[PDB]
Amino acid sequence: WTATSGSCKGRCFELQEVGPPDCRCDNLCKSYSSCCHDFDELCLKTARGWECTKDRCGEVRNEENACHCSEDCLSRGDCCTNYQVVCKGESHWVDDDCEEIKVPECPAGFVRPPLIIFSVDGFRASYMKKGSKVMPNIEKLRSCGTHAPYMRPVYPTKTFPNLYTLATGLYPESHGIVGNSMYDPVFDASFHLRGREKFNHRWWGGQPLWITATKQGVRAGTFFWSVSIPHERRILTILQWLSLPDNERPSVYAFYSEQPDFSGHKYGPFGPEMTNPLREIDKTVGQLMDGLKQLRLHRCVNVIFVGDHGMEDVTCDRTEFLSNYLTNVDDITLVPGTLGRIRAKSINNSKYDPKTIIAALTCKKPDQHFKPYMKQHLPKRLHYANNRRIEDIHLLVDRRWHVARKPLDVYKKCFFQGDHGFDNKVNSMQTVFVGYGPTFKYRTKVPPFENIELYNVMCDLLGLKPAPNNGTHGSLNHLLRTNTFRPTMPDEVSRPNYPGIMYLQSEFDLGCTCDDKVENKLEELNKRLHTKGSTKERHLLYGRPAVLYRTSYDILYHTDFESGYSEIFLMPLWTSYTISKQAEVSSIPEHLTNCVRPDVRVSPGFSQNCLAYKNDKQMSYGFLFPPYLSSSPEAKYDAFLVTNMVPMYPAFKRVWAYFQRVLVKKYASERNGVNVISGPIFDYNYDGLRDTEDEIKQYVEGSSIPVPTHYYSIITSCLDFTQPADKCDGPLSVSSFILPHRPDNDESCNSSEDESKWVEELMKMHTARVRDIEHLTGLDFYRKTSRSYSEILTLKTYLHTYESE
Ligand SMILES: *[C@@H]1O[C@H](CO)[C@@H](O[C@@H]2O[C@H](CO)[C@@H](O[C@@H]3O[C@H](CO[C@H]4O[C@H](CO)[C@@H](O)[C@H](O[C@H]5O[C@H](CO)[C@@H](O)[C@H](O)[C@@H]5O[C@H]5O[C@H](CO)[C@@H](O)[C@H](O)[C@@H]5O)[C@@H]4O)[C@@H](O)[C@H](O[C@H]4O[C@H](CO)[C@@H](O)[C@H](O)[C@@H]4O[C@H]4O[C@H](CO)[C@@H](O)[C@H](O)[C@@H]4O)[C@@H]3O)[C@H](O)[C@H]2NC(C)=O)[C@H](O)[C@H]1NC(C)=O
Ligand SMILES: NS(=O)(=O)C1(F)CCN(C(=O)N2CC3=C(CN(C(=O)c4cc(OCC5CCOCC5)nc(C5CC5)c4)C3)C2)CC1
Ligand SMILES: [Ca+2]
Ligand SMILES: [Ca+2]
Ligand SMILES: [Cl-]
Ligand SMILES: [K+]
Ligand code: NA
Ligand SMILES: [Zn+2]
Repeated sequence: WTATSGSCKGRCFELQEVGPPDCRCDNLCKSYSSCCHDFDELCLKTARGWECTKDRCGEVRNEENACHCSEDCLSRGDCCTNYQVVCKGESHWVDDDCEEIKVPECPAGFVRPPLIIFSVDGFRASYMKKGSKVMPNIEKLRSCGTHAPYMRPVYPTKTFPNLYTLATGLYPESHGIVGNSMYDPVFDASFHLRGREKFNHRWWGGQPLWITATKQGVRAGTFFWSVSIPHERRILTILQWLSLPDNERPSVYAFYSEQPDFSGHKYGPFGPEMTNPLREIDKTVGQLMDGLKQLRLHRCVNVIFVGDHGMEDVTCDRTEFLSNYLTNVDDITLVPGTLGRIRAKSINNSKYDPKTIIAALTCKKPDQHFKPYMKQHLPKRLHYANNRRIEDIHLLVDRRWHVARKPLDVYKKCFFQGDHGFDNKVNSMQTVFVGYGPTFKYRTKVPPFENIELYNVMCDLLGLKPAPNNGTHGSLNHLLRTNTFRPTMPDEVSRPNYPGIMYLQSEFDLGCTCDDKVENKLEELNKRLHTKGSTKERHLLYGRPAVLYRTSYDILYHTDFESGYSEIFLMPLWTSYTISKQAEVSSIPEHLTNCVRPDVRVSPGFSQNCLAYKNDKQMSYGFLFPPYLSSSPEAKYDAFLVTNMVPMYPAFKRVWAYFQRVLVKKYASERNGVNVISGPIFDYNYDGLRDTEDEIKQYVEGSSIPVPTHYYSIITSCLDFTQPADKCDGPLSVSSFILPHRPDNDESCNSSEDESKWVEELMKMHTARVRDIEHLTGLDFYRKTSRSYSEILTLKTYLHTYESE
């Protein structure tokens, strides 16, 4: 109930929202049907349009007009945005040459440069180039300011998840807005685009920028605009708020455009009908910039132009129907479209089995345009699992397709030619970023980055301390002229032990054997030196990783590799080795096929054993440093140490063996050497964070050997590939992955073929940031380089995506 008989006289677009049953006059009142009777008349004036003409110049202030061309308008803060151009001979902001903004040039009483965030729905990255002829204002921002060639959204590449990620710095799993449609079983409530449940605060986790600002005494313009408030009126309201007195005037502002998303759904991303909406967005940008120029704020304000996601070509005929796979299609609820989420239609059905649903959707058709996953098997880079609102069964839908339950859902609801929501690595889903202003750099291109990073920068731009988030603070310091945040490396928590030879062979009863009983003072001092770390500068190029939690571990040196060996998990946390361009692949000799050797530096009680592998019929084992890459026949014995062994399902050893025997050498040839750090990951509760021992759900049978959920590798080399990896003077180049440790290869539909046809493609799917691996292992990499820490942070957030240009 709203007593709508109050008035908006003097309160038009008021900043503090008032409580029912008092009537509202803020930019959201329309959307709650709560505006006062006179809101349209007083607050949404339209008379005479939005531009001065010559004949309006000097006019008598007529308060009915949408904007004013009268003499008092500048001092009232309510001129049309083109007033000075038409009536005072000034030029449009876009026609002025760009001039570096070295310091904020602000009017007296401005405490900090204001921030204006101009967000554009569905603005695909390639629009910057392909639409450049029709967006002169946007192109000036882009070329004069700081820009990325594109910005990576979060998954799913839907609107609300990405707008709220931009607001919070959080993955959707952590902020709670996991799609445009949702069911929360604890609430027993649903969230939709249409309707009222989406306004309830309990959906929205974390701390968005407007609340961060408020709590720390920075005033925020209300970020959200009701759909019917036209764009021109949104701009004028921002400009009016910027004329408020110092103690009332906000420091941060937001404008949101429904375009070009709205048209892109109807016409596809490059439909001829798309030229106009791009023109209109640019015209709005021009109005804002002309308006800031009138207020002498155009070399004072920082302006961000940012998109939520891109747009892809998608039509109704590219729909896969679950009715062509499942017989039981009535006992499921599907959240449909560019992603799929499945749950039971009824929680009273004890006959519902996710296992059989998944199998019925797995590699059933040769061209199948979706792939089912249990949510915990999704590529860890998506960070799309740790929320009760995300259903256990997920479908990753191929770009250009939809998934639906039954054909009747498509025709009883072709309309659309564009959509989005796909895997956030897909080129068509990439979006834009431009930063223009005194605090951003001048004419600078930066590398692509993820939108999770921007909350920290927006906090930096306003002098705010960010709430805890998924950004890596410092990783975008290179966008900014000043206001940089100076991070420091986290402190190592556990220091390693450096064990020498402490145990005799006969003290071990591991059930292992090796054909190694084969025996010289020249090469005896030499192996001694290798076991004390003589080659360590070769194999450990960036310092040892730091262990950021409390644990017990040992550094083990070898001729060809170095490891940090966990006495708690009975395996390495990490294994580091360097493979030069020249290095040779050999095979495992026949006599050493089943060889596993006790490590005389590590007690029997902190060692794995071969008997457990024999008795475990499901579980086999592999090595972290590959025997294939040993530098000499004698060095190869080191690779068979029980301390280099890790548990591996036979299905996964196919993947791993191919990576180690073929791919590492190929990368070394292509990149002119590589340094590899490999190791295990344990994430049984799928939270993206290192498990403690008491979270492990699976051990090798009859033992305390925990089973990893994943294996990682980080593969580093010189960015200037004319320098070899082990003597690189400048910036580095990295690619990494987090491979799921699975007992079958059901994920890979071509897995009955030779590994050359499917393994590398699996690895590409599970590409990862070093930072993802840091969270999952509690390690901190690249501790000792010649590079600045900010550049390292940027490197640690890099994702190798394997898309073309
Ligand atoms: C991305 O960045 C984010 C933000 O930094 C990272 O997420 C943080 O990670 C922390 C570790 O998981 C986590 O810390 C825990 O928080 C508990 C208190 O949390 C409440 O308060 C905060 C602060 O205001 C608030 O933000 C939280 O909001 C969550 O929950 C509501 C829904 O109720 C949502 O609105 C919101 O979206 C958010 O949901 C998300 O997080 C929760 C977990 O909090 C998930 O379950 C959801 O799926 C969703 O993703 C909360 O309101 C605190 O109680 C925890 O302490 C327990 O564990 C410690 C271990 O040290 C132990 O010492 C304690 O005893 C305690 O255990 C007790 O509870 C157990 C569980 O019931 C029980 O089994 C025990 O026996 C004990 O009784 C802990 O400190 C922090 O909350 C989140 N923050 C956010 C915003 O999500 C995230 O990790 C990053 N991602 C990556 C990959 O790096
Ligand atoms: N077809 S589709 O794209 O699948 C579609 F169906 C999706 C729905 N839809 C709409 O019709 N809506 C959607 C929106 C409006 C007006 N809105 C805002 O006003 C707004 C804006 C903002 O900005 C947050 C800023 C944080 C700092 O960084 C910049 C972004 N946040 C938010 C919320 C996160 C807090 C909202 C969203 C109409 C039609 C299109
Ligand atoms: Ca959107
Ligand atoms: Ca975990
Ligand atoms: Cl969705
Ligand atoms: K076995
Ligand atoms: Na298969
Ligand atoms: Zn859309």
